Formats: sequence, structure tokens, C-alpha cells
Amino acid sequence: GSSGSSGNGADVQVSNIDYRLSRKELQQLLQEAFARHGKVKSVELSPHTDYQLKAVVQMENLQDAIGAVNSLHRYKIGSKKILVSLATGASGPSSG
Repeated sequence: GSSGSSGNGADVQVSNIDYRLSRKELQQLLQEAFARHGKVKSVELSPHTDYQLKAVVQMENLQDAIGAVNSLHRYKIGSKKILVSLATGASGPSSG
């Protein structure tokens, strides 16, 4: 019964994560970087156990993510450069 956020929140799609590094050593490092920008909400990891190891860094504030993405973009991590990218669902923030 795990359903990603819907309506409010920020989802940062992370790709090209150095699988070589342990999941505990990553989820911690990633959260650290994003934290330097804003406030890290949560850190999720993909079930992939290979070079195709992705993840999703949840951020408290939306804006915080915007920059955090263009900033952490290609963040020299572990032994591979992580590619940050925002995420969009079906229903937008409906902000007018």
C-alpha cells in the first residue's frame, strides 16, 4: 500500500548512483548533500542492485528541490556522477 505523494511535496529523481557504495552509505550521503540546500524529507532507494541503481530524494519544500537538482546535478559521488532531476505526477500543485 505504498503510494507516492500526491498534491503537495517534492520528489527528486536520482539516477546514475554508484551502486558500488552500500545503500546505507548512499542514502546517507545523498541526504547530506540535499540537506546542504534545503530540508531533506525522505530518501528512497530502487530495488536495482546494479549500475542501474536509482533513487528518489524527497524534499520538504518544492523550491529547495529546484536548485538542489540543478546544483547537485552530476554531483561527484562515490565513483560515479549522480544525475538529479525533479519529478511530476498527474495532478499539479494547483497553485494560482
